[PDB]
Amino acid sequence: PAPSANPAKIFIRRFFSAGVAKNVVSYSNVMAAQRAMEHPVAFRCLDKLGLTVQSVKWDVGKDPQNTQVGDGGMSASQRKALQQILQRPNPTMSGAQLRYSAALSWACFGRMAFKVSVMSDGSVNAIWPLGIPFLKQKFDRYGDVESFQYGDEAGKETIPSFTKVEKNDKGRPIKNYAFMIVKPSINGAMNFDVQNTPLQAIGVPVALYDALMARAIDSADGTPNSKWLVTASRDLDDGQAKEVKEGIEETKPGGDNGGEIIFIAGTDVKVQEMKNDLSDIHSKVPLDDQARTIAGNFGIPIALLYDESRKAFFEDTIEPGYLTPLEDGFSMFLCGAGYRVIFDRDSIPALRKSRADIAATYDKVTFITEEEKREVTGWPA
Amino acid sequence: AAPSRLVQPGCFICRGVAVS
Amino acid sequence: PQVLALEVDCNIECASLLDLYGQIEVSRSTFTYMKIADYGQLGEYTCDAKCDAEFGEPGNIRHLEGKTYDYRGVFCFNRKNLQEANYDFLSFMIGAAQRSHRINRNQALMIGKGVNEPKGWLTENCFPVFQTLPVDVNGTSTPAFLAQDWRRFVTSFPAEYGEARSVMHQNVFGYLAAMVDANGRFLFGDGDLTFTPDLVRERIRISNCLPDPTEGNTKGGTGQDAFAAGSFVAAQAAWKTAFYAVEKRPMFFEQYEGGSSAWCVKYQFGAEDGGFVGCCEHGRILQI
Repeated sequence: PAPSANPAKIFIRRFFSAGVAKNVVSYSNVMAAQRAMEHPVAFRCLDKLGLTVQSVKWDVGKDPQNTQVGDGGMSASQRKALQQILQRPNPTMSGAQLRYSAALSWACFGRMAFKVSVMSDGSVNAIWPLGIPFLKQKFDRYGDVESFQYGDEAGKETIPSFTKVEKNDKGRPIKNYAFMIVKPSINGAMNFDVQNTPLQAIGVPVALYDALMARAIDSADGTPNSKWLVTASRDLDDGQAKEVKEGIEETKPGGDNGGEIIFIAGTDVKVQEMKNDLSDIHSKVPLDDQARTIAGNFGIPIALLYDESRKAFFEDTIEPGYLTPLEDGFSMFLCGAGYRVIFDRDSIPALRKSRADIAATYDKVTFITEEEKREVTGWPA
Repeated sequence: AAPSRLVQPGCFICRGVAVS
Repeated sequence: PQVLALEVDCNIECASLLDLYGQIEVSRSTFTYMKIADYGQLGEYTCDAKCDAEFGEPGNIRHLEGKTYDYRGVFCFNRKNLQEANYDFLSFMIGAAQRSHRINRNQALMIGKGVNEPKGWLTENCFPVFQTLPVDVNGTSTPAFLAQDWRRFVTSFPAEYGEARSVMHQNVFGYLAAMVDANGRFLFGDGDLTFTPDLVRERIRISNCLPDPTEGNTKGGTGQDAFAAGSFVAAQAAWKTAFYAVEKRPMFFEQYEGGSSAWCVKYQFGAEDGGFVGCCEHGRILQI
């Protein structure tokens, strides 16, 4: 039972120090996520990631791998309350916006933090998202977190972690707690490690994009937009150099002599027409390359910025990078075994046709019972 | 560090009878 | 080109004379409390056949109060090595600031000087000080400190005050342990190469930043190594009623936007706390 003895004590020895309430994210990453919210391409991808995950519908349900005959749906009334809160979080907040904040913070920092206020009997009351930038956490002596610090001076709620909290006789908590869902990385260090974010490896191209675009705006206003650099010689009696100017200039659309030829008798004036291309100021070729980098690093098929690419973007990066980690984090500590949080795949409008044909063809097979024909395409029982 | 001495208490017994 | 993860630091704390003093928590920055100076005498052994009485003399109730002092500091960086480094200067400095605050609070509650620092019981000098006698050697009158004196001082505590621990340096403890009787035997731990009795049971809490009378463990004293009479040796007090420590708010850290000129990003850190001495009759100081 509860080993309480993890091999994560390798770091509290000297690499770390207990009882310090260290921050979870470096200030550099916080600022990096901030300026990336106004960057055109970065913001575009970030709002896309949050948007699509915000479209999925929640529900509590039986898990398929239910070998636990001793179901952990302790009361079946905590589950209905859990269903209520999953669809209606803390007042002035919907489940959709909760999903948006969770997946967004997961994309910018690689973490998910929440808050629960279970009343007295495993019945969850409300759920709050936590600002990942200004969230501090405090470690135990063995290997893990014991409390979370949230606020600098006034707000000092030492919210206990899920591992250490007043539990029921069955295992469910009775008081408040937090989650701190984490994304793993190299060298283990389950929580002592550095974040795992696409923002790590996009620093250079976004810096290039800003530099090249700044060059574009500047050269737009500052390069003369005039043509026909005409030049005379120092033998032309300024007083008639005006009229030859008035002769050439007064040919504009809607002029005195507009569209007629220009005759200069004697004192041959010499015109040269400037090119002023101004058609590659943003460096089109070394701009779309960097756009493809900051879009591909977020896991976005370029075609999105045809339907097969949408199917890929949904079921190659969105599903197993924001949907599976969020559900297992919730399913880990929000309800007992046998029951867990599930989202209906058929709510995604892009995969409806795919589910349709797969269901249709499976209908044709015969060496297969009806229940497993169901379970292979959702439809529990 | 320079070599520091290790002076310890000697045979301390009396405070009330001087020897003749 | 093979940078390791080794971070040898090699710096020490003291012990902590914090779990000894009575701890109290206050929210506001000014607390106040009553005290009974003396009950006074009421009623005498009057004679008989005297239809009268005497009013005696009433007692005295005083009303004292105390503030809590703040402790603050500031530190900045350059945001360039902070970005390019292979370490975490932020956490390093947070740890260093907490360490400095702890050691400063300890030394203040010990030896604080009046204004804007809690008056330590050392500088208070209202704990009765018992000074030990000097010894004779070859006619010279060098001062000394014996196990006899140590036992006398630990025993002379008033019994009705309660159980009282003692505080003293490990150098003093080693000096005590390495005593020799007349012929050659050790006084404590006869014939086991070391004397290490259970401290918690002998009620002797140990620390490392007391005045340490044996300078650098180099003042045993037979010639020019005398204890330099007038040096603190040990203290013994009912600490749960002699010195109180008031706590208001733990350490807090805050970036200072403004003043950060885009080159050196700056944090500030702060705390508030304090201490005082109540009835400084419980408590004595053994000195050379």
